Amino acid sequence: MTAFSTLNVLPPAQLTNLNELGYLTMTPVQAAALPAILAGKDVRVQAKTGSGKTAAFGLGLLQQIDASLFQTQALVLCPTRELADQVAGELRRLARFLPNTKILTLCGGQPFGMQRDSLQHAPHIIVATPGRLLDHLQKGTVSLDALNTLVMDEADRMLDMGFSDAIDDVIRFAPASRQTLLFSATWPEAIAAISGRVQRDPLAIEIDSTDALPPIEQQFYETSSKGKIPLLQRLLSLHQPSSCVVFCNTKKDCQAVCDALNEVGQSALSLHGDLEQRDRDQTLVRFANGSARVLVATDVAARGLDIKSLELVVNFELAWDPEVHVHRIGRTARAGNSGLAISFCAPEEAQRANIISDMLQIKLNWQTPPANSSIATLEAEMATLCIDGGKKAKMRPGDVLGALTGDIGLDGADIGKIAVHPAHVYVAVRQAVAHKAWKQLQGGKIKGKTCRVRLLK
Amino acid sequence: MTAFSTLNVLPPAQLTNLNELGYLTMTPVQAAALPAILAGKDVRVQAKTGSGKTAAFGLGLLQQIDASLFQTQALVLCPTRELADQVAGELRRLARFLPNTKILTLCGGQPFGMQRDSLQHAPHIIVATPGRLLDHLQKGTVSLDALNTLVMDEADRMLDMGFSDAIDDVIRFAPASRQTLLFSATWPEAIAAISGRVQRDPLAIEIDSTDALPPIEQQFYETSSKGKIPLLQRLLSLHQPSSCVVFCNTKKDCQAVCDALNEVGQSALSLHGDLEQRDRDQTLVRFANGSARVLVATDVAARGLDIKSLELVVNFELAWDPEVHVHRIGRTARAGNSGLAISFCAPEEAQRANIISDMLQIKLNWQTPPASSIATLEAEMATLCIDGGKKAKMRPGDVLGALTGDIGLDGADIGKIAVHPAHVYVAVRQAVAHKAWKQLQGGKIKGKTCRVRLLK
RNA sequence: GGACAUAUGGCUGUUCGCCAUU
RNA sequence: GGACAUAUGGCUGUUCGCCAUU
Ligand SMILES: Nc1ncnc2c1ncn2[C@@H]1O[C@H](COP(=O)(O)OP(=O)(O)O)[C@@H](O)[C@H]1O
Ligand SMILES: Nc1ncnc2c1ncn2[C@@H]1O[C@H](COP(=O)(O)OP(=O)(O)O)[C@@H](O)[C@H]1O
Ligand code: BEF
Ligand code: BEF
Ligand SMILES: [Mg+2]
Ligand SMILES: [Mg+2]
Repeated sequence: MTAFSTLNVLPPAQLTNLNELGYLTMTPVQAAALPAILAGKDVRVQAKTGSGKTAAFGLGLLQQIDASLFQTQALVLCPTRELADQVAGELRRLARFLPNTKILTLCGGQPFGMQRDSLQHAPHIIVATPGRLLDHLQKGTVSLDALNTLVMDEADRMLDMGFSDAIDDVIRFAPASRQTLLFSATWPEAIAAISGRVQRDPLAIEIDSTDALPPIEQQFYETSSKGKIPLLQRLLSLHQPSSCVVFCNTKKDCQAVCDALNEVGQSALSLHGDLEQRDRDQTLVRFANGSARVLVATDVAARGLDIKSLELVVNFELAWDPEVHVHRIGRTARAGNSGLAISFCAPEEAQRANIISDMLQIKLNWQTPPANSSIATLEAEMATLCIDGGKKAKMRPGDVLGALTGDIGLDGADIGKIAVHPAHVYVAVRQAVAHKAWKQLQGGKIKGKTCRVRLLK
Repeated sequence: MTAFSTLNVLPPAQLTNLNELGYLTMTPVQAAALPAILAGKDVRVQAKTGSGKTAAFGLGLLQQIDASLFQTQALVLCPTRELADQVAGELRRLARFLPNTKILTLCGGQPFGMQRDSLQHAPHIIVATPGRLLDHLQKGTVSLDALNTLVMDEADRMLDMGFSDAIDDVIRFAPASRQTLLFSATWPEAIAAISGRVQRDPLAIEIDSTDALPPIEQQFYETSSKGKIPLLQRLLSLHQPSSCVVFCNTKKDCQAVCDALNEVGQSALSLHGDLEQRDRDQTLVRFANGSARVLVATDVAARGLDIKSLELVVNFELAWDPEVHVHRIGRTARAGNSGLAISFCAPEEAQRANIISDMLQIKLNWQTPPASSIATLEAEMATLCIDGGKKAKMRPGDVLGALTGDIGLDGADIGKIAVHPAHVYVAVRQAVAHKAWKQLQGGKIKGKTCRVRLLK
């Protein structure tokens, strides 16, 4: 029985949904912010990473959704496409209590035409990045006239110098009589002081100070820039993390580190803005489901990404801003878990390490370099099958699991994460059984119908 | 220089284009119909199958294309989606003489929004099936206001009872002052009499009578309906055709025969209207490049499809109309080749065999069934599907360059390369297919990384 | 018969389905 | 720096590019 019932607002169908979903206890940010949000107040919330802010504003805006009114009623803004799809994915699971709730994602990298076609049936909720959404607004394919709530996730990033104009351009399409929710784990005083420009009489709910991190152990290594890649390979050999995210400050360094890790057999993929959007999506799928051991990324992955039970974060180079460092290490130690965050520091980056030390009021644990120089390989335990169809073909996870376990004859313990995307379904299978599964499912049948299956790298 | 120079009309760049393409001699329909078309006249043409009608109307409409004018100036209508894409494929090859010529296909099975997106830059030429084109016309995403030429390939099918309404609906968007070209190998007089409704004082160029077939040998077998599938398996085991098209009259029989052929190990794919369009496209790709030995199809493949050096056509059931029989067997013996067409005849279908006998002025060569065991038919190739296509600026040379250079493949192990709008299909011999797929998966084409799937 | 065509979404992790109207 | 964004096409089967204006 869920503790969310103590709010005395949510309908019984939502309480049953939360019980089936496993939301049995409210996190602090949920307990502190949901009553005000459900009452229609504007809020600015500050809570640490991985503490459930998504459901905090998601349960809030869902309470004011009328499924019979086929117009857009809630809008969520995110700084990155992968985060936007993730937030929309969790909103959909929270919206199960309300049948026929259409939640649409509007991001770049997708062709404009398919979004225009989907927008003829106006979605109740839009989760979007500012760029593609503004395009749709200017061409009259999206209307905000029926907007009840506007949410800005990672709101200090959405209000910075880079996003302010695009955010301002979007808000002129929004009604003034709206609930505006701003959520983030970090709030620079400059950004927080001006944050009222997009709100009406907001309540400040600052339950975690900026130095109140999740349980993250931090280690720091002195190294020249030239020694970073050899050090990283040796540290990954020492810790042997089940999953690891390595952060770089440039797209060039990001791809270079990924290629260096794959050259020594340490299963790595890259995630940055010069990749094709399909590769960005498939890389995140394969890293999350265990088809890759290490993810090398720029700050496109610094915020909000919720990779389950991430063991290790490595700062190949310290971020330009200390707030970004907080978001990076926040990729681990989520939802009550602990984590380890290693940071490399060249002499030019010493001052950024000092700024992080002051802001977080932590003592840097400088480590002595490893005793062994041996570089071991890291093989990924899973491989990803990509089946054509997705939600358009009404292929649900039970169909994939049923087909894989039946005539194709696989053990249910050999199948990991199943992710249903709009046009594809991704399945994780143990590496040893992946090739047989691919060939047998290619000439088999799923849901009575024939399928097209790909085996990803 | 190519004999096309004797037309004294084509620009020099097109004469060079024809020589590089291998069009060194004009076919009869090209030699007989192109002067009138290049002079701007409406024509109704009757020429046998596989004798070059596409270039006949393709060179015609391209002569009146203004590349600086970014409006639709030529429209080609086809009865099937695969034929429309095929006709556009050869039009692009013929349009190399004119840089920056946009030829777009408008067919069903493709998402509407992506087509709307492409239509912001209006294409010079549209090749389309009537259904999806009319949708675009009614929604104002396509304009025929600047149309110079209108082509109806397989014009006798486009003017029949099933298409008449939609064709009229399309023509309502076209100018009356237009060149209208009608091509087909078959012309029922009833359809030919009403064909003038869409033309302006047309020239009739009927160089092949309906019985003037390409060199196609025909054999006929008496058989029960129950004995058809075992006979087919035995005939394919005897003949071992490198490629074969088996025609059925229903979508159910089409899939049933395909599955029975695969049960005895005779590499077969199916092509019919109940398939997803992606399956239809990939089936035609894999059959055309040798990744399957037998193609089982309904009459969706009866007309216009140009499969190179197709060895055998089998009529599992005789078509309802004799003209469709002409188009079916016309899938073989193309562009000067010979071919074999076997037909099965159940007692209920004897009447259809006689009608074919009269129309084609042939005496039926009835065969006695094979003395015979059922053998396997292995596909010699496998198809790699690379993501990108023309959207990613991938030209066939890039794929071949990556396969032969870094990945280290023999150039003689790579067959047909087909650049589609979003994908590139490559045929490689099955013995090397898995190695090619895996190494191209972790390799790079054109400097950039690729994501490669193996269809099989 | 065969073509042409066939909107947009919601729904249990052992499939072959069940719903909504835009 | 990193996000957001990044139109539509043409180019001769041994790639890593070259062009057009919408
Ligand atoms: N009340 C809850 N009970 C159990 N799990 C939760 C609860 N709220 C959130 N979670 C899960 O914990 C993780 C926290 O994710 P997220 O909301 O992205 O944190 P934040 O946005 O604050 O960084 C998510 O995987 C979410 O599904
Ligand atoms: N003048 C020519 N010289 C050589 N080959 C040609 C010539 N014209 C056409 N071809 C080829 O011959 C085949 C005839 O195809 P197609 O035009 O579809 O015939 P039809 O439309 O008359 O059935 C095609 O593969 C085409 O590329
Ligand atoms: F702060 Be959470 F990681 F969005
Ligand atoms: F008449 Be051809 F086969 F198009
Ligand atoms: Mg979040
Ligand atoms: Mg033709």
